[PDB]
Amino acid sequence: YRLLRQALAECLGTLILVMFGCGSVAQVVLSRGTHGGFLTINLAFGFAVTLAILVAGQVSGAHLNPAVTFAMCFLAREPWIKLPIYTLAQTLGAFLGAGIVFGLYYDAIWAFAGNELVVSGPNGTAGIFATYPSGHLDMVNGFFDQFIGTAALIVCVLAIVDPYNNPVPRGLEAFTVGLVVLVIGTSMGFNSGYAVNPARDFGPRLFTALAGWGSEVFTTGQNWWWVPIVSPLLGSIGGVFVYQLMIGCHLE
Amino acid sequence: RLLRQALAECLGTLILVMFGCGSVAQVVLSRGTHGGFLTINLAFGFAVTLAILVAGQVSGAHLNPAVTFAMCFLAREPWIKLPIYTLAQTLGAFLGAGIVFGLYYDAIWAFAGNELVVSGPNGTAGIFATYPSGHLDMVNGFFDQFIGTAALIVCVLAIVDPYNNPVPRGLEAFTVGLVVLVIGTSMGFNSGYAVNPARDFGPRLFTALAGWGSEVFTTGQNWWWVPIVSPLLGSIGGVFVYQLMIGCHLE
Amino acid sequence: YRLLRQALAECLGTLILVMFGCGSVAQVVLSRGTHGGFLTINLAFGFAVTLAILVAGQVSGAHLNPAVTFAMCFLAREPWIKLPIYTLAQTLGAFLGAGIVFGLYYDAIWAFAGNELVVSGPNGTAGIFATYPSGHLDMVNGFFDQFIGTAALIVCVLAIVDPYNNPVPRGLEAFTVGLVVLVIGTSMGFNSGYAVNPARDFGPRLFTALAGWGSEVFTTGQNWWWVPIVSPLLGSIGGVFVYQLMIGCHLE
Amino acid sequence: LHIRYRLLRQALAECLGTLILVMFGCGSVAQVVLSRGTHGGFLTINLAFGFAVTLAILVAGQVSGAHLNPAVTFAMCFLAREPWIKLPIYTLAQTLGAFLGAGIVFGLYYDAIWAFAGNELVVSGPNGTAGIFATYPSGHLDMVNGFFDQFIGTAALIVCVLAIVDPYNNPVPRGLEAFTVGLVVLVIGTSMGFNSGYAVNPARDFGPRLFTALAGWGSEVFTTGQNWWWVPIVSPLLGSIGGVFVYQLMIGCHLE
Repeated sequence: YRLLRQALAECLGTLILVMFGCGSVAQVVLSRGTHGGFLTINLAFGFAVTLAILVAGQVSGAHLNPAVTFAMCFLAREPWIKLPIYTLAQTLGAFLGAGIVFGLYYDAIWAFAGNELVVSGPNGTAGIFATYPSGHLDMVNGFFDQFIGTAALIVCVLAIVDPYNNPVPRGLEAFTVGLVVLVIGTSMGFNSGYAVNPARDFGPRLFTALAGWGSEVFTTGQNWWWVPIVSPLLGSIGGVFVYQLMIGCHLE
Repeated sequence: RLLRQALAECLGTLILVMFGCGSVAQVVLSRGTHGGFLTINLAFGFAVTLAILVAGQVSGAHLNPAVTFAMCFLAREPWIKLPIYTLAQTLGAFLGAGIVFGLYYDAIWAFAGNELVVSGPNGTAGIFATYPSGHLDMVNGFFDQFIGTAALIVCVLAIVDPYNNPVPRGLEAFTVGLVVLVIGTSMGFNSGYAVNPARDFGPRLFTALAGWGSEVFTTGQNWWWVPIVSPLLGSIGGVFVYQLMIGCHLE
Repeated sequence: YRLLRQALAECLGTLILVMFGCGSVAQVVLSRGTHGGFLTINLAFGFAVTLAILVAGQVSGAHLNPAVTFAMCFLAREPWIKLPIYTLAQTLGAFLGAGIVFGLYYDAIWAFAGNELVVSGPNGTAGIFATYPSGHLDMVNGFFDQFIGTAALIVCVLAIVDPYNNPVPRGLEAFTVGLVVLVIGTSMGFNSGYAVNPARDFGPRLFTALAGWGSEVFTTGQNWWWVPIVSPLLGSIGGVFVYQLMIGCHLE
Repeated sequence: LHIRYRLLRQALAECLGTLILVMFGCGSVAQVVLSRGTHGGFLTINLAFGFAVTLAILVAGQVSGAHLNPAVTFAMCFLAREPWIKLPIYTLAQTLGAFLGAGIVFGLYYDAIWAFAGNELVVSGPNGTAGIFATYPSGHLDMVNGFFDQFIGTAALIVCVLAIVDPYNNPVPRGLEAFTVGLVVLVIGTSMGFNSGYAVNPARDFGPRLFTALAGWGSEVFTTGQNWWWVPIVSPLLGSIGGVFVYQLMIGCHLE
């Protein structure tokens, strides 16, 4: 089964970036403003994407993003049956990567607020794994940020992949995709890292429900959990239209 | 054909302005909490690399009216491209600053209550365009843009020089973004890519119509014209410097 | 004797890595919160690996790690005789690299606590060279960070050196390995730099015993000194199985 | 408009290359020094200096080999890879360009530098502004301690440079050799005890120091720190010899 081989590569790729990325957030969150700021969170996530792509680049294409996989299906570059397989493989591996981080910081997480796990607040530990609405990050505000963030990510990715353009040698394509993740995190109002990945958000959030935080991770922030899963999907369609009209449809 | 290349210049300049100006908004609105000047220069330096890779294979990825002027001076490109690319670069820096305002509309208005102030402690107009500082008046600021733009042109010309060994695709993009980051850290401008006439005037024109009024044009003793003339003069100066020392002797 | 030439390049490679890395740790520790934080420590160690690999890559293969060398031998890629030779060459050079750092910072190190050398505590200078347990980094907790960190390092290394994949050009394999070192330090709870290298730990620790810190560097932390050696060796086996199960055995 | 002489084209490339790194590198130092703890720490000083060397090598790489360092040219001639006549031509073309590079920096920050201490230019101290261009001893950086840092710093730089340039090795693609050399500058500044950037360059040290003598600071820049001025010139020269022997014995001599 050729499809089975590519699912394993996608599962391992998302495991690397989530474990390396969410682990960096834990150091900043748990050690309050001592072991780093926001630049280290965005730098770690950006570099972890480069390593994740390099590990699984030659097997499954190194999408590691349901929005990226959706865009390729929308452009008929890949079969439509590769979306359910990749999405399942990408979510399983962000769940496993988040489980590793919980094992490493088990003692510090439980002692953040005494002996009780708090989903949201001043001493909130659930923000290590999944994004949450801040003071100026309402659903109407949050939906716009992820739409623009994913649209810019798709535009840059489609430029490198484009067969009409000269084939970029292997090695420099991975760094370019990791550069978009770093710039997007610095620009858009999201201090969690790689906020435009549906699989990086649902997986760790699903783990947080069974880790001990309860079901309040799904019924808080005015049911915010579905926003980082639907809006990134829409931005992938917009990014395809933006790129094709300006550049793609006229290349030869 | 010229319409296809002009479309890639608008999208390329939209990427760097939207990415670069978003980082400046984070620092200004969150005073000394989300980072400092290192993140502003790093984001602008990296956004230039992404813009060049997106539109490099179509139009050449100038993204700078000073760079386009220098290319036309050496007869590398037809002189008709200078007005075409300048319009394409300015229109797209105007649009790139419109997305940034949309992202931070609620935070920008609440910075000084419920009104927009051009300059001062609670000044939100400096996110999009550069304004004089205490030690950065018109006379002082004129020479910073002249020297900064000449340094950018000298470094760029060595990269795209056909006499030298051809550079692999992508590697050229990163080092052009290196110059942007280094110039920002060296010269006394804390906004990023302060040597681009299109990135400066484009967002500045938006703020005039966005609600800041015409005070953005009559502040700092009418500073708005300096970020346009000075980089244009610096590009000519940097062309002579490269041709005298390295250019004309390359054979 | 080709084996003699390969051992010399390993000693020089580890000398570059330890001297450049421990020098930044000494700069940060001695100037308490004045010359930067842990971002400089991880960046200096990450970039030092790139230089070390570039210098000795074409002679010894640029292992610079007893755990990485163990993984190659376990995969039947290199003879088992190369393991004892490289391990001694890697340890000798971390011992020498730490000696240069002591010479450069002789006056500043002794002035930390007046005219005395203290292994650990507030005025502790022995943590510049080796790694010591923290409050949340006990023997049980600290063991798994080395196992998890080394497994991730082995997986990334194995992916970029696989013969069945596209041969990565020279000068980009060095950068990729340096990226792993920088990311691992940022994510995992070790603020010393390249904590997943057995030679980087045993070498400098053996130096501090003879430099004047005494034998207390071995008896402190309930005999912690053997953890940074055994655990990365075990993680190399675990890292080999993880990569071979998902990607290694399904390449052909 | 053709020089048509190889020894003169290379000298002009060394002057423009060293002008780029000194102007770009010292500008970041001026921002950090003048704005006390506001525009960044020591990471930006070493990051900008590391990237400035990368840009300078790409500009002059194909014309003169992009040494931009009298210690690198000294090591190249020591191995009989270049004629000995290039040492005075390159050193003069490297010191000239660091002098002009520091002239631009003083022009841009003229108002801030003069107002730093009032209306006088103090070489060293609390309100010191002469450290932007040159390097001066710190509290624990006496003449003996300072000498050792320059020797180890230059020895490590030559070893890394010799590995990339090595003809017997695989030819590194153009544009990546420049990046590796800029990496060494960034790591050396962070590791060794020098918060000025690229402190192992004889041309980057004497040039801006000589300009400081005429700019208004005076001749105290030469007689301060127990005549510290000659150390950043002689010790890197000795370190380059040590770096050559370290690389040749361990790697170079055994390559066939």
